[PDB]
Amino acid sequence: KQLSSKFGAISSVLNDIFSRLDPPEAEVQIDRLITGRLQSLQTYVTQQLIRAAEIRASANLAATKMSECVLGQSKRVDFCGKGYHLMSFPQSAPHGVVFLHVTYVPAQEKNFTTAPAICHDGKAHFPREGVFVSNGTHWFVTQRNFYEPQIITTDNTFVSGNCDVVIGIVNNTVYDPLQPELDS
Amino acid sequence: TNFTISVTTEILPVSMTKTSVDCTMYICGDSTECSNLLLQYGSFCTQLKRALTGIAVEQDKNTQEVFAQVKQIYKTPPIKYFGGFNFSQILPDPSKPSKRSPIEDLLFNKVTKGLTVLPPLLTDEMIAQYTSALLAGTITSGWTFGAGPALQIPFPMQMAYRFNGIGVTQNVLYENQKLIANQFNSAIGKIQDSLSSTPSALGKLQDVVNHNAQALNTLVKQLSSKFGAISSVLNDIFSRLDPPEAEVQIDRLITGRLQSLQTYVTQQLIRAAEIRASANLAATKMSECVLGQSKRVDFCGKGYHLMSFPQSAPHGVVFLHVTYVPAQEKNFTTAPAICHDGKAHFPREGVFVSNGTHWFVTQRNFYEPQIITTDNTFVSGNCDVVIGIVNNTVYDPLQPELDS
Amino acid sequence: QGVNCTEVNVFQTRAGCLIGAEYVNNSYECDIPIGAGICASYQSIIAYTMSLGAENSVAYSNNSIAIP
Ligand SMILES: *[C@@H]1O[C@H](CO)[C@@H](O[C@@H]2O[C@H](CO)[C@@H](O)[C@H](O)[C@H]2NC(C)=O)[C@H](O)[C@H]1NC(C)=O
Ligand SMILES: *[C@@H]1O[C@H](CO)[C@@H](O[C@@H]2O[C@H](CO)[C@@H](O)[C@H](O)[C@H]2NC(C)=O)[C@H](O)[C@H]1NC(C)=O
Ligand SMILES: *[C@@H]1O[C@H](CO)[C@@H](O[C@@H]2O[C@H](CO)[C@@H](O)[C@H](O)[C@H]2NC(C)=O)[C@H](O)[C@H]1NC(C)=O
Ligand SMILES: *[C@@H]1O[C@H](CO)[C@@H](O[C@@H]2O[C@H](CO)[C@@H](O)[C@H](O)[C@H]2NC(C)=O)[C@H](O)[C@H]1NC(C)=O
Ligand SMILES: *[C@@H]1O[C@H](CO)[C@@H](O[C@@H]2O[C@H](CO)[C@@H](O)[C@H](O)[C@H]2NC(C)=O)[C@H](O)[C@H]1NC(C)=O
Ligand SMILES: *[C@@H]1O[C@H](CO)[C@@H](O[C@@H]2O[C@H](CO)[C@@H](O)[C@H](O)[C@H]2NC(C)=O)[C@H](O)[C@H]1NC(C)=O
Ligand SMILES: *[C@@H]1O[C@H](CO)[C@@H](O)[C@H](O)[C@H]1NC(C)=O
Ligand SMILES: *[C@@H]1O[C@H](CO)[C@@H](O)[C@H](O)[C@H]1NC(C)=O
Ligand SMILES: *[C@@H]1O[C@H](CO)[C@@H](O)[C@H](O)[C@H]1NC(C)=O
Ligand SMILES: *[C@@H]1O[C@H](CO)[C@@H](O)[C@H](O)[C@H]1NC(C)=O
Ligand SMILES: *[C@@H]1O[C@H](CO)[C@@H](O)[C@H](O)[C@H]1NC(C)=O
Repeated sequence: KQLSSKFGAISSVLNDIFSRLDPPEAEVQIDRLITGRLQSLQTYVTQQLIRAAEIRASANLAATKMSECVLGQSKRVDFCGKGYHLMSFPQSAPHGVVFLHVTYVPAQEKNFTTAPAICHDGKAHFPREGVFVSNGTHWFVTQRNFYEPQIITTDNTFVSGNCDVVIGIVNNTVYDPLQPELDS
Repeated sequence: TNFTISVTTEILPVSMTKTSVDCTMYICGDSTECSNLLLQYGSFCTQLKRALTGIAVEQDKNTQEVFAQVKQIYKTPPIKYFGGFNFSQILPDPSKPSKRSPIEDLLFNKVTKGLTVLPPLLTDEMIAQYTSALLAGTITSGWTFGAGPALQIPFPMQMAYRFNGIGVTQNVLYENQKLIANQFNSAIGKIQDSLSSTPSALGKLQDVVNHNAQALNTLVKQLSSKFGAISSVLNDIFSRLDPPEAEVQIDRLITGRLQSLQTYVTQQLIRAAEIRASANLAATKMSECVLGQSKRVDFCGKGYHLMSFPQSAPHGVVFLHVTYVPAQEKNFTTAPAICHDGKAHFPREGVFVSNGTHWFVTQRNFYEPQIITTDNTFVSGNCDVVIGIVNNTVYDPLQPELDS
Repeated sequence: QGVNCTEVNVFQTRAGCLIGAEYVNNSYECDIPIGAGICASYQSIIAYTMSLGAENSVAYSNNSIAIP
């Protein structure tokens, strides 16, 4: 639509200008018209360059996302999906790409009584990967994302020092799986 | 043999000042004939108005993306006890009417025609509320508030989990909890004093503000340019010369002003793209450093990253990265494997360590010797394949059980 | 925007003065931005401060944990 701009000339058409005004004097008007058209073209070119740079950055972001959480796992939280990420499915899109992220979302939480460690026989016991939880009268170790109570034993816990330097420790016995074999 | 809890600052710009420019008022002013002559130029003013509105909504979208990371506004408990840890400098102060933290107040104080400066969609009060909600979520609920429902977790076990995230057991944290809390408080005080005493720490935001103000001043001063004409005022050429020459002079002034405004628009678009990239980086850091722990090196500060604090800033965001820095190293003799009864023993998670006489196993990031047993070691092959194996016995905790 | 309507259902904001909208004390998730905290919507046309979200206060304690 910018082609039909006067740009300070008598008309947007140039053949009529050349017919009604002689090219010696119409050269200035034609030069003004073509330099206005060239300025509009340069503005369009600069806008296209800026848009192309932005879309290239977006495409690089999409390529990195497909490198991380499509061809493998992704440990970056809130990078390519809300919540814990499992996988994604790339599908074709018009002049673009779309992602179908499969995410892991926990639900239905419950209250439990926690403890930093367990003091048994004067020695503090720390979980290998879980956390000591209590439902009111018994102690259990559970995963950090799912509820799965288990008896505290020596296989999933390790001993490091005594149980007085730490703060918040409680008293609970630790079942030894090795004992009943040689008890009999 | 020792660690150091170091807190480092990271300032990243978020958004620039949204501006709107009127083409007719800036170029021609109050001249109707000038407006009639400009109306034949096409839709340059419409194009630039569309570009400026796109820039403004881009800034608003960047602010929404970097600040509204959650939909639930969390509140700190009235009992602000977290096992000896102090967070008074980052929590909002009820004494101040602005509900801003002393650190936030310090960062706010340290930062100082046809054109209208549009105010941002999000004010500083709701930005401060967003930062307070993020702090409450990352302190009381841990990192799980950004991945669904918020789960309550006390601070010592959250710090133990964060230490486990960089391969450090919780025993050293629970044996030196008071020392860790005192070091954290000292680091917070030191970084607050450094932010108060260093005017050059706010270089990026001040540079952005100065660039925007200087661009506005240059666009204002471009009206005084004669652009090769007799006068720089349209009134003088309208009331002092014949219309056949006054039309040419008016055309020269309007094309010079249009070129200047096009250059200003191009500079604004380039700066907006740079601010877009910076805001995307800041949003990534907020999603990784604040909403969780990142195993990436140097993404969330120097050294191993534990956690971070998001703080509001004028036209920017300030991060307080909590880092893990080892110190006080000691020379120790090592060996790839231990030979015992013709079997090669390899560590499960650590490395074999020797002080000269005995051999132990310890973690990679901390010194914690332990007796080399079969629980923390696994056997694989014999001893004539590995290179550098030494001779030592492997204790069996099962052996005294049936020895008696 | 940028001027006061006293020298032009009238409401005054920091961004400017708007006519044709009624101020509502309720906080809703807005759709049409205005500026300076105010964010109008259609229900008639109303203007109000935009809502950040539902207010929540987790019961924090030093001996309580939550496991899904
Ligand atoms: C906490 O959980 C444990 C195990 O799930 C409960 O122990 C069992 O409780 C059931 C009924 O509540 C009894 O029939 C079993 O005999 C119990 N097991 C043992 C080994 O005694 C315990 O009751 C739960 N406590 C609370 C307060 O809910
Ligand atoms: C856990 O058990 C220890 C050892 O029995 C308790 O420590 C004793 O506590 C009593 C009074 O609480 C003192 O009179 C003893 O001198 C303590 N003995 C030792 C060796 O420290 C401890 O109180 C118990 N904790 C709980 C929560 O029951
Ligand atoms: C690790 O370093 C910290 C500080 O760098 C040491 O803590 C100091 O301990 C001495 C003696 O106990 C005290 O006089 C200092 O006041 C402590 N400093 C601080 C800042 O609390 C700690 O002792 C070191 N660890 C070891 C094993 O030596
Ligand atoms: C946490 O830090 C704040 C800020 O430094 C401490 O408040 C200071 O307390 C001392 C007395 O202990 C006063 O002399 C200072 O004037 C206080 N600072 C300010 C800014 O008012 C606070 O004591 C620290 N500890 C706790 C548990 O909050
Ligand atoms: C290497 O560390 C071991 C473990 O601490 C040291 O063995 C102990 O050394 C002390 C200091 O003389 C003795 O009191 C203990 O009886 C030793 N323990 C055993 C089981 O013998 C050992 O001395 C250290 N070696 C060097 C060169 O520092
Ligand atoms: C560690 O012990 C092994 C076994 O006792 C040593 O290997 C012996 O080395 C001698 C010569 O050095 C040979 O004659 C034997 O045949 C080897 N025995 C076996 C079973 O291979 C080894 O030298 C010892 N390492 C050190 C450093 O003393
Ligand atoms: C846990 O208890 C607190 C207060 O006792 C309560 O606010 C919260 O809703 C409880 N959560 C669950 C899952 O029962
Ligand atoms: C929890 O905090 C309260 C109040 O600060 C305190 O009385 C109690 O001893 C704390 N519990 C533990 C296990 O430290
Ligand atoms: C370890 O030994 C080397 C050379 O013997 C020495 O340069 C270095 O300082 C020592 N490291 C420590 C911590 O003493
Ligand atoms: C260590 O290096 C020295 C010199 O390069 C060499 O003599 C020695 O055999 C090496 N030891 C091992 C275990 O590679
Ligand atoms: C309202 O008008 C008065 C006087 O005309 C002016 O001083 C004041 O700044 C105006 N209010 C706003 C919010 O601009």
